[PDB]
Amino acid sequence: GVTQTPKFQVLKTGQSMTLQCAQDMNHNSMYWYRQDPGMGLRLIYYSASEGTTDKGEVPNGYNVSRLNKREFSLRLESAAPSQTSVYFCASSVWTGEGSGELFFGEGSRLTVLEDLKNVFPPEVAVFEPSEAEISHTQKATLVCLATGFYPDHVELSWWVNGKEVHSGVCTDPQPLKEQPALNDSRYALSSRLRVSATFWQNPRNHFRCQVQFYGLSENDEWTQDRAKPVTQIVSAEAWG
Amino acid sequence: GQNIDQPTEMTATEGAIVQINCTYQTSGFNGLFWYQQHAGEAPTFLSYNVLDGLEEKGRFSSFLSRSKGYSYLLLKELQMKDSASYLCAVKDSNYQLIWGAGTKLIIKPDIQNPDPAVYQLRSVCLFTDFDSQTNVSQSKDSDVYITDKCVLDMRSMDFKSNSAVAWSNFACANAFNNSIIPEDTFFP
Amino acid sequence: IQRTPKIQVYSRHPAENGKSNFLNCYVSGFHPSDIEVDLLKNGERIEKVEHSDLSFSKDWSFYLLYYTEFTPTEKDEYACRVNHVTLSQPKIVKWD
Amino acid sequence: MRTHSLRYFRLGVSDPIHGVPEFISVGYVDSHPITTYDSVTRQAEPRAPWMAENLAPDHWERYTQLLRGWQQMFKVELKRLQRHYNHSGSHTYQRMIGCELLEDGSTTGFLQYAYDGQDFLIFNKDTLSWLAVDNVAHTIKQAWEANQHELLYQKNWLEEECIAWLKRFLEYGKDTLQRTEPPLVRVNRKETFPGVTALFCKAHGFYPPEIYMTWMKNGEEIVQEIDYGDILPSGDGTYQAWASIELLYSCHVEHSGVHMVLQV
Ligand SMILES: Cc1nc2c(=O)[nH]c(=O)nc-2n(C[C@H](O)[C@H](O)[C@H](O)CO)c1O
Repeated sequence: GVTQTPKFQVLKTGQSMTLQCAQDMNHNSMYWYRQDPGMGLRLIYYSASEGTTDKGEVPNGYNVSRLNKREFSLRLESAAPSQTSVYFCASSVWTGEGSGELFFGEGSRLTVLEDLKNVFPPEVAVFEPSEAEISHTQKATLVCLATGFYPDHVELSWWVNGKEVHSGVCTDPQPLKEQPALNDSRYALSSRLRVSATFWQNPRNHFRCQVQFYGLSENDEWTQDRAKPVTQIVSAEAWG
Repeated sequence: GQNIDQPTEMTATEGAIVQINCTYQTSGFNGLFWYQQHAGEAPTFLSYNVLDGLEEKGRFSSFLSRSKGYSYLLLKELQMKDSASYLCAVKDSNYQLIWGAGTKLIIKPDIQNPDPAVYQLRSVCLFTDFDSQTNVSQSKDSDVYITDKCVLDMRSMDFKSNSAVAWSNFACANAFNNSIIPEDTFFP
Repeated sequence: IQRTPKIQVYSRHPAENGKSNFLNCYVSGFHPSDIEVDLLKNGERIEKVEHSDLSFSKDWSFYLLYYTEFTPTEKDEYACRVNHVTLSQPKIVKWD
Repeated sequence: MRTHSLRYFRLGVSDPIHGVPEFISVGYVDSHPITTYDSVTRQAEPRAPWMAENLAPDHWERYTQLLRGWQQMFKVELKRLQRHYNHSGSHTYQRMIGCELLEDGSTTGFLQYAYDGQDFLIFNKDTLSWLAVDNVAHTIKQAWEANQHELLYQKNWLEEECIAWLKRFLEYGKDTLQRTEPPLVRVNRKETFPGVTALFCKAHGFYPPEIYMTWMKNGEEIVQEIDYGDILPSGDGTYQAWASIELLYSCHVEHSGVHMVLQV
């Protein structure tokens, strides 16, 4: 019952940002958390009830507004690279109550960069099953690679004959770094789809690997010779 | 409150039991919470404990020892879907939540018939059908990319399999030379 | 149910004329909370008057203490003047 | 240590007259005010110098925020109550939470509610239930008893959290709270209404306010009519009380482990 927007955002250093959060649960308390790898959730700001707000553990670089009982927005005044994180909004019925749990929003993946020149969409490629594997196991594994993207803002999904399949699918939870020693290293993501040999052997079966990329928006100054690395769907396909 | 400790990572086998411990050192105690956080998703409430005892919500059980300053989240009849992070939080004297760094839980599937092998796809190399004991090591080479092991489920055939991909701009027989692989690993 | 205030007017120490003391007015047992208290010297209100904040009893009623520094004399007459919703007019309670 | 207690009260007033706050919350350790908050200031403040000196600004900032939310909660519960009773105008809502540390080391905890200065709901932390005075109170109880984790939280707070706070405040306010000012006691004799003699036993300058005063006849209890004066604050941290009788006679006073007899 908590709705937070946007799910993804790319920002340039010094840019302002407002994160939205609404709950239709009649909750009085609202919170803004940030999740960073290797540590527990850190509270930026909280709002115990309508008409009041206070600083949490990490308020520097932010400000909040409790617009009403339903909404609590988070603002980044002058975005800084250290503000690149996963943000969570949450609500609870009250504070000063021990038992009342937190209800979280879906999260906002924020990337802050000095320039937008390193933002790249992925190059998607499908790899057909080995003839050796079809003989050895009577099963066919399709591998999908998404490489060279930046930032790490992707969603991989498999579609067989226009319908989205989940069975026989394994996508890496985290992408790997193509240039491990570089600070602005691009990413690679892999996925596997395993079907029956017969299924793959049927040439009426169409297999598509789809990668949703979250990049730049409509209002972003782009001057480079390469096309604007906007939010886009990049796919690869193969037939039976 | 000052500190909450819980292990970084835990691995157990599918169908078995795992106990995730949580120790807290706080100024006051008004309850301990457990949250489940699936990779890329939001945390969801699992349980609350404020007095001593053990509460059971199906395969999930939560225990609190207010004297030993500890709790545990117990998971029974482990399923692959239980692969997630488990966050532990304590409400101090002033009702402020103190969060643990989280525990990532990794479930090893039950491999009924292991068939270790490395195949070439059209490029990419796939290490598949190995036992859940086998560990995949990431490469040391510059333009060589190896992924962590992944578990897929063929629901319609009640089949589970382990797999790791390798690719570069590279020999398929040299692909997983940095990892200790089975002697029975098929190379066509 | 409205409870009318109990008004007690007494000195801090056993009184003696010509010796500095404190005149107390303890207003308790009242409900609801709104009350007005004034100390009087020969009918007129005393300006330099100290008091406690509204206080709470376990029986859900309220109490307060008003006091002022004074030097008692045979001639001077002191009282406490209190008003509360249970009273038509303010009640003047004399110090004895 | 003697018996000590920590209490927190809340007062909610609907439709208040000018100069009356909509919400008040005061904390007490025994007879001493320790914290205050009202809907006018909207700030949690100390009311004892030893509270100000030992609790860092973060404590006041935190409780200011909780009290702002408790203020909101109380305004809404009072509206629901009035709606249940079909009441209009100005009504009051009060809460009292607290605990006691007895001399023998045992403890008590209480949490109760009042509507218009009358008993409404009383928590029983030993059966984890609410005792309701009427059908309106019974409706509220039914909702409050549905949340089993809240009941458990309340019990834990009353038994552990409250005692721990009180033990902290007893140490902070040690020089006030744990001190003893023995009473000054005198027996006054006077011929009142012709043929009637009145015996007055007066005590003053004592701290803590807990005193035992009784009149005895020839060593045993006086099965006559004793009048008792209230334990009144003298305004300097000390207290006064009295006991009177009519006409071998002796006033008995007990204060902080010292027994006093005043023979006539
Ligand atoms: C420090 C503190 N202050 C207050 C307060 O000023 N007013 C109040 O009503 N309660 C206070 N509490 C006690 C407690 O945390 C609170 O009453 C919860 O609502 C009951 O568990 C407190 O612990």
